[PDB]
Amino acid sequence: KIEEGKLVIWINGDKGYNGLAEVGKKFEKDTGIKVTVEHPDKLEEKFPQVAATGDGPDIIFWAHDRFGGYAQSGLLAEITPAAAFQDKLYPFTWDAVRYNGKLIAYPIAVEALSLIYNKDLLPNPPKTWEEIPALDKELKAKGKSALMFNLQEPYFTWPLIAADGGYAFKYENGKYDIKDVGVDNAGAKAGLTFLVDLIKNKHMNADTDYSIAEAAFNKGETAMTINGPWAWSNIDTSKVNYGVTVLPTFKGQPSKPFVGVLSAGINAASPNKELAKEFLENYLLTDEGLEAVNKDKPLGAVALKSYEEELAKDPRIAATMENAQKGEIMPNIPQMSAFWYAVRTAVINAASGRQTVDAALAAAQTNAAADALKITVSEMIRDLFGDSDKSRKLLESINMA
Ligand SMILES: OC[C@H]1O[C@H](O[C@H]2[C@H](O)[C@@H](O)[C@@H](O)O[C@@H]2CO)[C@H](O)[C@@H](O)[C@@H]1O
Repeated sequence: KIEEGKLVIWINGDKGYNGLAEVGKKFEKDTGIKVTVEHPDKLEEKFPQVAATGDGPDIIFWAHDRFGGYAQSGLLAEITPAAAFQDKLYPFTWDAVRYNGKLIAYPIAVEALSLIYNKDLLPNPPKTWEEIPALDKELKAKGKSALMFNLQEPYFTWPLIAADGGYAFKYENGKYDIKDVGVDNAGAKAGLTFLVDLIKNKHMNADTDYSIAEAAFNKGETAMTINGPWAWSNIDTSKVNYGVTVLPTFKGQPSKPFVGVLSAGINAASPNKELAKEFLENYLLTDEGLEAVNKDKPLGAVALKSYEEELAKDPRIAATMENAQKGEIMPNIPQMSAFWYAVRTAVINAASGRQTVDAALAAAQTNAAADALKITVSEMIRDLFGDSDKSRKLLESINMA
């Protein structure tokens, strides 16, 4: 199903995929082995669908939060870096791609959202979310807006929902409690309410997506946006005079973005596991490898110590790491995809006025908790009854669409 003797790589469309394809060319030049980089739509859903039938790319790139799930489903090969190779990347990046004791991906870079602002429209960007309504009125009088960011992906609204107490799964004593979901508590509700009120009072539009936000910021129509490192080179080319800074506070609490570690996994179905490791260890995770990708779209703070040090003085990366330190590294547990699906629905339904904030988050809490538990009890049934028809029939009924 997967062709032997070449490498197929999937990476998200906002990432430096042409830069990655140049690393693939260097590899073709040395080894004679061809490398095709693709950025399919809805990658993180596509990968488990094809990989489950034994198909898909040799290498999958995504933030580490989806990897525990892919690993629980048997879609990923355990990786085999030697100790010398492991020494080249920071310890906390290895930790993010460790699942049940096993390394399940190669860490590439640490990403967090920051506030991005146009210095010509707004020399002094707001410290607090609460100042945005008055700032938007001032800017509307000049034919501009205060803030636009992607409202269709809950990743972008999460920092605000988390500011006053929203959380995915409660983390204590080194473990996530999968029954303790923080999606409908008073702090989550307050943050989503603030966002919905911005929409109701006409300071933002519920339909705003990634491309709408990026164009408007890059063409100077809005004074602020919320985005990651991968967005910066488009802003460089647009010549807007921008700064990257700390997210505004909400109720005097820091915004708490969920932090991702962009990682590369090897497909368990892949007949090229050795070729894949040669590429990632010896071509991509080198100074020259990461530079080709970073020069395409910035990676953030990369996992490779040698090249991290080279980019450490960039104020935009310092701001990134200042926001990351206020937030938290996402869990990689298999229950994360349940969390994200439930919160996506809540934000879109609350924003568009289809449900109240209270109803939207009540149902997201219920759905997230129920789906997490279905993941949990599935693994338990397999431990009890093995890989068997009995356990297959229990699981089909338990996870019934
Ligand atoms: O919106 C939920 C979504 O958040 C994160 O996805 C990010 C990704 O980590 C970033 O690299 C960037 O590309 O934007 C994505 C959001 O559009 C989680 O990694 C992802 O699993 C989750 O569904």
